[PDB]
Amino acid sequence: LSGFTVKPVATVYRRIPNLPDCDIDNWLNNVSVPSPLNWERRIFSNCNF
Amino acid sequence: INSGTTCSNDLLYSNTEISTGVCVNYDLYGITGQGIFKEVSAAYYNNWQ
Amino acid sequence: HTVCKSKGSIRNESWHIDSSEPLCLFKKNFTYNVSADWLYFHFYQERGVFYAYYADVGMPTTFLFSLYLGTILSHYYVMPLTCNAISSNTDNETLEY
Ligand SMILES: *[C@@H]1O[C@H](CO)[C@@H](O)[C@H](O)[C@H]1NC(C)=O
Repeated sequence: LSGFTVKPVATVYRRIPNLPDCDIDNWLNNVSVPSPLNWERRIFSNCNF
Repeated sequence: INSGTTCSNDLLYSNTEISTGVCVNYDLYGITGQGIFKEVSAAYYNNWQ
Repeated sequence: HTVCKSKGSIRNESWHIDSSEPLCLFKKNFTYNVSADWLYFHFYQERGVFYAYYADVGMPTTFLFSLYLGTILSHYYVMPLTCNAISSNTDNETLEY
């Protein structure tokens, strides 16, 4: 006879990110604070956050 | 929205800890299956492996 | 075209012009031994996925990445190296690809 073949519920997923991080925290924690008149902008693309 | 390449990371791959000892499903590194995890100390792996 | 860093020509490297950063699928830097002798590279596509292999020293070749594109590439080319130290009056050194 066939026994108890109950399948578990947990799942493990590990994969290479293949893309570098955006490093938004490194830019938001800069030692230099731009003035409200300058408001230097930043563009982030092709990165993970 | 729902396009481009800058996707998120906390959607479903929360990087769960290795629950060694019990049977769990493997869906990591593009390989599907099931198995039990153990803990060893290997040294034959390389940077590209 | 592409220019050389050391002993550059009177020209500038200009092969693409873009006013904004386009969407890319893979971007990562690699390091190798500066004192190498011969480098080997492998490229091939199959079932819609493309592979890349690099080696700086030794007989075998290491792994780089495996990209998915869904298309079939057909052409490949090697940009010329415009420089000034690859002449006969300069040090004896040629370009081989
Ligand atoms: C790769 O190197 C170039 C030149 O130094 C640099 O501009 C770029 O940010 C580097 N990319 C990574 C992901 O390190």
